Amino acid sequence: AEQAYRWELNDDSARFIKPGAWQGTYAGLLAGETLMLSLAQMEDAHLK
Amino acid sequence: NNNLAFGAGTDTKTSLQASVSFADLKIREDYPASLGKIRRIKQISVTLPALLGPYQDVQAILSYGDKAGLANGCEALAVSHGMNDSGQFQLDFNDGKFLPFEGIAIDQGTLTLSFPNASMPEKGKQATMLKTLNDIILHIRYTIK
Amino acid sequence: RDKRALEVERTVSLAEVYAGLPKDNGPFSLAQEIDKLVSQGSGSAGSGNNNLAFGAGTDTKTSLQASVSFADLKIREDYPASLGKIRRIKQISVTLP
Repeated sequence: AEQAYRWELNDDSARFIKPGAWQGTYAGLLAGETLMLSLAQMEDAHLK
Repeated sequence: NNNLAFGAGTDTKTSLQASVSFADLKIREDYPASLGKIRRIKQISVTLPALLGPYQDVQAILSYGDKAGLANGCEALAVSHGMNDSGQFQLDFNDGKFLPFEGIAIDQGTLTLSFPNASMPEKGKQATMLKTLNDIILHIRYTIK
Repeated sequence: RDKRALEVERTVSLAEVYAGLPKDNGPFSLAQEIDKLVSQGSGSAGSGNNNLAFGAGTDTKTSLQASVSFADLKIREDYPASLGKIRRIKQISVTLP
């Protein structure tokens, strides 16, 4: 979904998904809640 | 890039390739630059005003040079009947997938069109059709944003 | 693995492939031979899968079956093999003039 974001708005430098949602110390219990925020930041930046 | 030659690679020697450069078309000069600096192709169709046989079809491949940021299989296009002909069985703008040549920039690239089985000394089946070929028409649809 | 394919429509005339059969495989004309098969009781034409005959099974004896082989159409030769080695039929329509 990030590569489809980069191809529609001509911004190859755009980055919303960051390598920190999985924490192996705490077994990654908030991995889904972190990526759901990053998908919400991606679409809100798409609507604007 | 504005040439007319044959295929240089393997098993395409009998293919008549008609290429054209995007920068020599000067499509950006058709509108002022104050409208928008981001101009990208949406869809390309091919019209071939040629005399056809009774029950005959055109074989033609409209491809692109750079496979850098474009999706899988969206770099080429197959011309079948050549009368406002796109590669799709149903040209649907709402299927959810990117069209062929969608997102290609206006200024850069090279657009070629290969005609397989074209040479007459090798007795290709498209050698007779290309004698009646008058022109190659490209319906380029693009967006300005 | 899903890609957008080069999807191609090819028109096939069965009168031009029955007349374009090789020499010892018995080529024929489609329009003359259907006049021969319908008028008499039984018959046959052609050889191999590119034949024109009747139904061999039960309750299809009065059925005129016009068969054709895909390998003798040579549709793969219409495009170079560098485009793709996976070529599969999408849809077939029939026109009867």
